[PDB]
Amino acid sequence: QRIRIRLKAFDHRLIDQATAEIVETAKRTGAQVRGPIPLPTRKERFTVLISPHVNKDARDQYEIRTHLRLVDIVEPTEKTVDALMRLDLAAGVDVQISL
Amino acid sequence: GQKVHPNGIRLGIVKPWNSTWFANTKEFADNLDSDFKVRQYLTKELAKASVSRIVIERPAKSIRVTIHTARPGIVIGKKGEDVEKLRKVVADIAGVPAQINIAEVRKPELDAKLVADSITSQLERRVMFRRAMKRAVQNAMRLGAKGIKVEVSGRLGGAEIARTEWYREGRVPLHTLRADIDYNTSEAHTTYGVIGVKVWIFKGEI
Amino acid sequence: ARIAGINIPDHKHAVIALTSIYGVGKTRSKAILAAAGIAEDVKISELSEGQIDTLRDEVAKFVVEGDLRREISMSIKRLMDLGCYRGLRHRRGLPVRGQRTKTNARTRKGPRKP
Amino acid sequence: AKQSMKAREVKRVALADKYFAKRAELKAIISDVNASDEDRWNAVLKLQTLPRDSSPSRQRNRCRQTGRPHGFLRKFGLSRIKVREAAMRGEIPGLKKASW
Amino acid sequence: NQYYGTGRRKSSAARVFIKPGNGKIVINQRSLEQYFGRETARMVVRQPLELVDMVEKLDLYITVKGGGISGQAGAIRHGITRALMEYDESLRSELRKAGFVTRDARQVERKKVGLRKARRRPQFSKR
Amino acid sequence: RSLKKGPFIDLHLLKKVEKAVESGDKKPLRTWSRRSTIFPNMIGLTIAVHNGRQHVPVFVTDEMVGHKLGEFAPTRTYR
Amino acid sequence: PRRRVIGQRKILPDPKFGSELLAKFVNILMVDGKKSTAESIVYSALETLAQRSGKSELEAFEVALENVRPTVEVKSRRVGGSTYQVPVEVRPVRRNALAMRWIVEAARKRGDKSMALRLANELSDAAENKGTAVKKREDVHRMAEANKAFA
RNA sequence: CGGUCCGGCCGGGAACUCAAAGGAGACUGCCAGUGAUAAACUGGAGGAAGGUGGGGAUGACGUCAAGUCAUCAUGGCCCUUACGACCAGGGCUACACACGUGCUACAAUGGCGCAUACAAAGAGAAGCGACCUCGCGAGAGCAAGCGGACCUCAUAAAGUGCGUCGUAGUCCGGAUUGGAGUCUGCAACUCGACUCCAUGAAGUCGGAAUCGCUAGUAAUCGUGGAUCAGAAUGCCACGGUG
Ligand SMILES: [Mg+2]
Ligand SMILES: [Mg+2]
Ligand SMILES: [Mg+2]
Ligand SMILES: [Mg+2]
Ligand SMILES: [Mg+2]
Ligand SMILES: [Mg+2]
Ligand SMILES: [Mg+2]
Repeated sequence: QRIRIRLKAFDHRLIDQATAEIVETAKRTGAQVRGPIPLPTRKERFTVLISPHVNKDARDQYEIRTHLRLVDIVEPTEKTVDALMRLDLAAGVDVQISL
Repeated sequence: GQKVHPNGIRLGIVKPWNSTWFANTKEFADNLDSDFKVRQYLTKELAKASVSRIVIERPAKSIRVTIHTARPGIVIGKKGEDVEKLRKVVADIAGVPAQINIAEVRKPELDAKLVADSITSQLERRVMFRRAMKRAVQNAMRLGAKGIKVEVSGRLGGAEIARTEWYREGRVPLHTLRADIDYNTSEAHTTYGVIGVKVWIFKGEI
Repeated sequence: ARIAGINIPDHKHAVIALTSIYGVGKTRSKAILAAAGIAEDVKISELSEGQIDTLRDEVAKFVVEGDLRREISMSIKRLMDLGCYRGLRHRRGLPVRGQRTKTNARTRKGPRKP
Repeated sequence: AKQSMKAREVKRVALADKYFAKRAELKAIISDVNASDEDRWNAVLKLQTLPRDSSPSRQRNRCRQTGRPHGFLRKFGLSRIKVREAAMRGEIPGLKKASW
Repeated sequence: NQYYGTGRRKSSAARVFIKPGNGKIVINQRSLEQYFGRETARMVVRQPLELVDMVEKLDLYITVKGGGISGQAGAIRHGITRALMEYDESLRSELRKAGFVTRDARQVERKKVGLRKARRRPQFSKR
Repeated sequence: RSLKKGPFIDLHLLKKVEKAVESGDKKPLRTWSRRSTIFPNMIGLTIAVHNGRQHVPVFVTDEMVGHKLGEFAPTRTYR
Repeated sequence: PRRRVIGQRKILPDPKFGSELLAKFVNILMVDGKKSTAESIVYSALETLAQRSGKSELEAFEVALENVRPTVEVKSRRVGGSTYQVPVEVRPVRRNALAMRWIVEAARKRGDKSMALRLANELSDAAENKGTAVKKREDVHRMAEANKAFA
């Protein structure tokens, strides 16, 4: 049918570099490759008080950017499935396989 | 006034994270406490083993601890004698299986955490604070540091009125995000209280 | 015009004229005109004696004016003789519903004196 | 926080998964079924006999290192001070100072 | 082929398509009058069709998402002008003078910590 | 105030009310249960309701039914 | 305004008659950033004013504005502990802005049924120079001619 | 473009809106005036943007023995069958007052009823919870989808159209209290939030004095979040008109 890969990572120059590996490995071993589709980034913001006691206006503002990548591989060739399965990707990148 | 953490402000610019793993809101809290609990064990155990930095990444359902050390021989031991006993209890603390990597710290006099811990261990031996600071500055500058700053706060030499004293040599541009500023802390637990050591090492721009 | 509790409703619209009775607000006034088959946007002019008595019979169903006044007063006095927290507060002229007394309690307390 | 206050929380977690996770939930859903038993249940009475600390609502979220009951953040399991300390050392992944 | 021009103001985004003949205006499958209940918002979209003449000369199929009344009306005004330069390019001089080519970069300022709003500071007390 | 699905009463106090009916009226019933709803099977009894320091004895009347036991035991001293 | 020497923001003309002066007037009346309801009050007042004064909607505004427009005003200045009122000639731009501001403020202080009625009857009072707004130009005049020595 | 249940809904199209990675662009660079031919300023051209274009982060040496031993850590001191520890009930919510910060008002630039156009940014499995059904309602029962540009919270409100009230302590304003309930939670008396019915305080624009804000700002109008079983007029954040 189709193999849907959803990639999540906190670093952008790590998600599209690990995505580049999946897209190149699949198009080389002969498979129809849709994407890399850049889905919206989920920005979780956090505001904390900077002082141990009192001083309400003094604060620290942080965010965690959750980058989203969608790689759709149309042709599930045995030469492509086995090549993608035995691929060494960045430890900080989460991969979701959707059948 | 109050200064921004030199390491914190440079994260993503020129400085890397000490925790590179990904987790959802679900296990993020549990992973962060496990990270603290593994760092706590190793810092206590390898205290004399000159540990400068600990990097924790989580590949799937595993833990990959990278111990940056100026003394890898004492960390590794007799043909992996000490690495095996550490990995065995890191796997117990984390729950998931453990893998320990050992990164060598070449010039430790250029590592902020190792300079800070050196000044701290010296203050506890009853060494003169000015001598400990001057030696830290001199050693870093002769080994190629573009600049260095060393601060010592609280009851210096056992004095009743606490003082904040600092030595600076070279260039220390704290406002340049492009600037490679390695910053770290250490606390000297003396017979007359706690002495805080803050070290800044400028290594060049980009 | 004269409905139930002696009061003389003005020559204003039907829904607001009926609110003049103690015991009939916006909801009761709307329900009274719907059950009697009278429009809400019609004045007291044209509303003949045949339309007034049918509203009087409709409003007679719920406790209004003096009959309601003594009913509310009896429930306040019941709490008071009971010796409960609620009754001790109606007796001390302070907020019953739990509101703060450190500041702002001027409706129940009355105007301040030095 | 105090060692005893930290200990009080461990007891509140241990009792929460023992009862109000597999037993007290069964008698609370039972005290809600309109179709069965409208007067003779005793489930509201037998919920009282169970330990007080067994209720999950009785548990307080505290800083996992210091024990601080205030300024807690569920995302990190820490208080604002210990969140900042770990954040500045790069110990919180993907977290940095934000501007927009 | 359709003459296209993108237009935006605030959080609004408008797409403008130009085809000659008639004086028709269709916004999100609705009429110009049906979409905007204000005549001031109706006149700003008529503005690019004043300096550059049109009574029944060219039709416009327009679609706008985001923002509000003046945001959407302001976005279309910028789009028509960009679709008008797509058709001629010699119309730039007349469009600059009126100030329709310029994208209004004025966005709502962020709420700041310790402040009631973006700039509104909480009331000061000396004692 | 509460959901009509069963009024609340403590089991330890409920058993004390049952023991006082069959064995006959005794001295004030020492109870800390201020949260319990007054039932008709309490009318006539003397329930010593805590206020934080002392046990205030309250003679239960027909009108007290439905109300809480802590309504008849003032917690704060104001003079 | 200590070092920085700024100009003035050029506002878009009136959507009805293309007047920049009326656009200043609608904005002066405008409250809570409600322009839609602000021009609705100005146009309804102009529609009831021109009809009840013999057409010329722009000219009927100008007749009422010519009477409220001040020539001279006092400027508060503290030289040697004492506060002296120095009479200064007002510029043509501010001459109109003060005239419009006093019309809106005097109509707001009226007791009529609506703001459109309050504004129309204030513009009618100003055209014949017998209202609260013309008295504000009168009080400003008596203040200037008094301190004429410190000019 | 082909097909219509007239819904991008389905083949499709990669144009456009948008999403997010990389890149270009603005430097007083050009022209003119002022200015010691300098720095610079002012005006103009081109340009989406013009003189640090807008906003943020970034806070030097130091000052106040300024704040925090109750986040944590720690020298010294003090308690150690008690200053430790467990439990139930109470208190932190008291109320002659005074001050500081806020919310809601005193109304027709407004109240109410019906109809109706246009956002942005967030949150979510011990969770967000549709549709359907029951209740005036808060809610309840039943039960899809969704770890989410897909599903859900969630109808944006100001505004606009029509009708009504007609300067009245009022169809303004909602305090206070009475009666009945809903939900969360072992448990809502002290001391929860919300609903229904009834009640309808003060207040008709605030003395002396005083505060914020220079532009998408003020003013006003809604929206979301953290904490959180439940408990926002506070705080943090978001766009609309302006
Ligand atoms: Mg009434
Ligand atoms: Mg401790
Ligand atoms: Mg709690
Ligand atoms: Mg870019
Ligand atoms: Mg700078
Ligand atoms: Mg009302
Ligand atoms: Mg300024």
